Amino acid sequence: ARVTVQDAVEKIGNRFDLVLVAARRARQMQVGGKDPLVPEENDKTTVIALREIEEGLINNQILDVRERQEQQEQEAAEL
Amino acid sequence: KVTYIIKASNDVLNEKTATILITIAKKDFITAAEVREVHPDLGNAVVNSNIGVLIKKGLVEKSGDGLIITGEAQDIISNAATLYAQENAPELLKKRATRKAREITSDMEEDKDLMLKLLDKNGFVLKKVEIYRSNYLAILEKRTNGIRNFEINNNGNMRIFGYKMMEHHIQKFTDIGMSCKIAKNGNVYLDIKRSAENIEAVITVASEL
Amino acid sequence: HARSTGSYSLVTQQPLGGKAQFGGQRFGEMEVWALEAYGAAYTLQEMLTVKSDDVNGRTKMYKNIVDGNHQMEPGMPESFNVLLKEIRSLGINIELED
Amino acid sequence: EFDAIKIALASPDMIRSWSFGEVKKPETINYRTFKPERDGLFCARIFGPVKDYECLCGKYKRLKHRGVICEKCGVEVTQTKVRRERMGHIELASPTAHIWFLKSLPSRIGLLLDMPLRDIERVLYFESYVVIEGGM
Amino acid sequence: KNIDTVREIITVASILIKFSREDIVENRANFIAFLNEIGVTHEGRKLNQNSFRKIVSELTQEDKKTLIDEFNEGFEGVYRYLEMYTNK
Amino acid sequence: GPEEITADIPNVGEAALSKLDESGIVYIGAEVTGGDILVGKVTPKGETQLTPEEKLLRAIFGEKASDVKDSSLRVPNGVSGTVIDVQVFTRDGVEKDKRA
Amino acid sequence: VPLDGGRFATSDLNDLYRRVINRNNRLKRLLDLAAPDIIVRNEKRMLQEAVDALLDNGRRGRAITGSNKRPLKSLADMIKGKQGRFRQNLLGKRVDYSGRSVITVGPYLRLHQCGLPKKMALELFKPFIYGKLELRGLATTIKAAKKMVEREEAVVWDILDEVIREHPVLLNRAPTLHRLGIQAFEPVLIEGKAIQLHPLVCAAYNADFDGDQMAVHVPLTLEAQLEARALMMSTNNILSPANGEPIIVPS
Amino acid sequence: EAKARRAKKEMVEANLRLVISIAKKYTNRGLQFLDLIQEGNIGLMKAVDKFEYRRGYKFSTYATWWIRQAITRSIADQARTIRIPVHMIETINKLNRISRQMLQEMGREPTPEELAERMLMPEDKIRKVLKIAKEPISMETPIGDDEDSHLGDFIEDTTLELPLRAATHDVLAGLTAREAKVLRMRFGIDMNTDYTLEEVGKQFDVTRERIRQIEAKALRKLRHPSRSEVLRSFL
Amino acid sequence: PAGTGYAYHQDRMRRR
Ligand SMILES: [Mg+2]
Ligand SMILES: [Zn+2]
Repeated sequence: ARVTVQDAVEKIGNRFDLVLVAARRARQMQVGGKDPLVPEENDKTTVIALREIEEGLINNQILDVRERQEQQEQEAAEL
Repeated sequence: KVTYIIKASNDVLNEKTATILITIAKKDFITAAEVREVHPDLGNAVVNSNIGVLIKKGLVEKSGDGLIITGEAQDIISNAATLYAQENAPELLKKRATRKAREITSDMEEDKDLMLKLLDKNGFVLKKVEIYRSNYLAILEKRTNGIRNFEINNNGNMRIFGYKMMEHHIQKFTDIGMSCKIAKNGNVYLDIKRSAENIEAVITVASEL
Repeated sequence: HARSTGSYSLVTQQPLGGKAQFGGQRFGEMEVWALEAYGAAYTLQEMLTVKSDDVNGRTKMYKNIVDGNHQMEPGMPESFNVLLKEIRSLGINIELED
Repeated sequence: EFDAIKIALASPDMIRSWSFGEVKKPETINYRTFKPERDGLFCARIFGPVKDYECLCGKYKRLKHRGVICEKCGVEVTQTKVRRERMGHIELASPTAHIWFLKSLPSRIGLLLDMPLRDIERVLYFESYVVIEGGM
Repeated sequence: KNIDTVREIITVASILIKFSREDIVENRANFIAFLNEIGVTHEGRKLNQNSFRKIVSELTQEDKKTLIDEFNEGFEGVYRYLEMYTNK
Repeated sequence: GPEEITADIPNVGEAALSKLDESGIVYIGAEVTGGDILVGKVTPKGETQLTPEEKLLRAIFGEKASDVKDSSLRVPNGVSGTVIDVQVFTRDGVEKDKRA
Repeated sequence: VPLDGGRFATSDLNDLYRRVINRNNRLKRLLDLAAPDIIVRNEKRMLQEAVDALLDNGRRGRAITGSNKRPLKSLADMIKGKQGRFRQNLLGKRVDYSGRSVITVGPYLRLHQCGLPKKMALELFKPFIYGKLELRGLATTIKAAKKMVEREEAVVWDILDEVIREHPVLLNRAPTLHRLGIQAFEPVLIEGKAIQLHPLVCAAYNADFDGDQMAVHVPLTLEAQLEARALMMSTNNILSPANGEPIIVPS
Repeated sequence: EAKARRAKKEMVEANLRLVISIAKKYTNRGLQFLDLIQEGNIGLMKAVDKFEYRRGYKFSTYATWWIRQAITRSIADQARTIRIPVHMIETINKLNRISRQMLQEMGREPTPEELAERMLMPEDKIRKVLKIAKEPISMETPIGDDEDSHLGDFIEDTTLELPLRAATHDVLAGLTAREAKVLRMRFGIDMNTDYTLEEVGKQFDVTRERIRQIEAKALRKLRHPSRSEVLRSFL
Repeated sequence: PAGTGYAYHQDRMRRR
């Protein structure tokens, strides 16, 4: 599960923005009713978000793309 | 019908807003589209004109979409059903038998005779003697020994009631076996059976307080 | 000795000190130096504002944290408002700007 | 929400604008009851209601009458936090030197007036008098 | 049974004192007039004071526990604040 | 008014009250745990600003409020032991209970 | 504030204001009676003395005392020193969700986890287990859940086996010299009343096991959990910040 | 006028030393020096205001009464943290006299009953006077063994009970869905969608004036002693 | 403005 966060620094090389990306993502998974991408092993949203960072399919850019797309579905599906 | 409405409103209305007023008071907070639905004879701005009269009179008003009368128009409706009961349902406006309730026994009369005999005897003057709830009240003049009145209930119990009586007086009346009920402000009840020997006993303990 | 949420002081809205009085732990300012030695921005924020001083912040924190939420609403420490009034109470006008 | 702190001296009209009244009397509490007094160091009609939406005399505890002053004593029934930010004042009948501008070392009044602090102390403590605009 | 009628009584009371309109609960006859005009009904009729004290009286302790537990559900934000300062 | 050392105390279970006597003081020898009650003390208090539970319970149910709240000497939390003796001191001119 | 008993508790500053407006009123009255100049002169002297005593009791040659032969505290010494507002109230505070105890060893642990006593973990995580008992619906109102955690049912221990599953805590020793004195750990619940601690850390805290007491703290918000797990976690800090030498040297 | 006033100035300047000489009797009584001195100056002012030289008396005797008047009045009204009135201060001083002689004459100690025989007051007032004979505590007093902690560190708050967008949002959160069920099955008001919060707040305003409206209908039926069967004849 | 707050003050300082 989670012993180190080294891979998150390997795929995002700043280590101070990781709390922002994983905070935004895990806030999108706990309060916002949306599913993760890595399958669940009955863990808190912290390990889920950081493990999505380890998979390299979540960063700041892709979250910007999908939130962009969500409000695009708001104003586009508003009619 | 609307005779009682327009008559009860002192002719401030016509028959259109009379039956519309029956509709508004008939179901609470109904839509005006239902009013125009149950009034197909009236136009849309005719119904809206009549609601302009009731809003103009302030009787029927909105609650958002709501439409209901106020209490004064409610009194007009209840007077309308009142006169409708006077002229249309006469025996519905009736009344059945009414309880008095309680009537003074002659034993209570004779025990009042010996009561006034022994209070008039022992120099204890009276404020007033009253038949109240059909019960006697040998009320003391002042609040003497923390006592207010020497009363008789018709339920076979003569009672001594007071305000901040001392404990030793209460002990003197539990010598002759009387119940007590203190209150949260000092009001004290003293129950004994209404009998001539209890008249002599209560007035002879009260005569030595 | 342990404490979730106990009694609070009177002049400054802070927890008490000790065990007999059901008190909290002093988080001294050398430990604050230890936190900003790290890049710990948020932990230092909530450990002097939400968990200590802002009454509205700690009520909203408690309600959100029993509602499954984890989110803070920091505002302002009340002790700074006390110091504001107290050095305001001399002939020294200080203010808050736009 | 807010940027930088602004800091200045206190104008007298500024600190009249801070206050919500003038304390007058040095007495504190009722003794028999523990109510505060009329215009002492603890007050309702200066500083606010001492109790939870409860008046000084006690008529307008009503929630319909909440927010209005009473008639026996005139107490605006409001929250209890309000007694942590309403400052007051007191009109000194004589001028008075602030101590921080007189003995800060260096004295601000001192080098502002180009005058030794022994001398200004002699002016303050009424034992040596000074001249204002002798002219000719 | 009558327990459901009592459920609407306390629920209307919950809305009633929730929306800052208090004085109409503590007085009783006007309160029963309010309940009769809004149209609650036990056994095909309106509500009498004798009938009110019967239906409050004829009642089971566990059902009373159920009613106050259901009543406390709307007033949760008050009670969390109420007990957060009493965790001694 | 003053305080009382009565045994009656609102809003508690009879399991707590089983350890007391009829006066409000535990018997000499009761094994106690943390959270139990030793001396039942009440404090009279009006103007309570009552909470919605007793708004409902006072209003709908025929029920008066409580002019008084708990101040009983409880066990400090965590400890457990045995009450081995109890002393009573009374101000002079005050009527005593049975236990003193 | 009236405290326990008849005793009242005041600040001396109340007395200090009382002196100055007392003296002010007497100066007003002495000007009203048209006194000679010695009287009003010394009256203005004492008013100046009272004002400057109120702003700084002690910059005068003799600081005045009110009672108990000990100088009272003016507005100046409410701020300065260690006992002022700055170094006591705003820069270092007393904080909820915390605790302390005595430490011990337990060498069966991996170094990213520490032992923790179960009565503390039941104490410091009351809002979490209240929220989970509301979530699973085993309780319905809040006070029912309070009665379930004081009544000590057997189901709650599972619940604080999920809320302490990946929720780190912070550990502290009071003389915090350098920044390896605040470290984060995943907890493991154990018995007893002491905090177990990994043996490769007793050099980092400068901790000997002769009875030292450590304080524990809880990160509440989510960003604090990420700051704890990314930066405060014990595996991330094996090298000193003073040099490249490791701190995890076996002692 | 000015002539008489400067004469009075000369007398006051003559008698300042008398004020200092009598001033030593009340030093550690809760005041300072200059309080007592300036109060004594007031006592000289009212003393010279009412002096008669024709009595053949030296001024000190007529002065001393007014000086003790001003001083005793002054400590009476200013000394304590709370200004208690003067006559129970006199009563307290009687109980300190009687406490002294009844103490060392009885040897052991005074009981309040012995004060209830030496003073004729009914001993319920005695324990009240004994209750109010106390003075408060400074919070900055150190704790025992001089540990750096004060009384203000320990006294706690008590008043911690029973306290717009989130205000309306909590009311929607306050409904446990039975409430809105009887708000639309009885009051017609609908919580259906995630509206504008202004539609929420205006909707709740319609609720408040709604129940006020049904209230205004509700109280008015307490007039006519009739049964509902004639009332439902028009329904 | 050191850890996360340095990015935060880049943001807020950038907005002004
Ligand atoms: Mg050691
Ligand atoms: Zn008022």
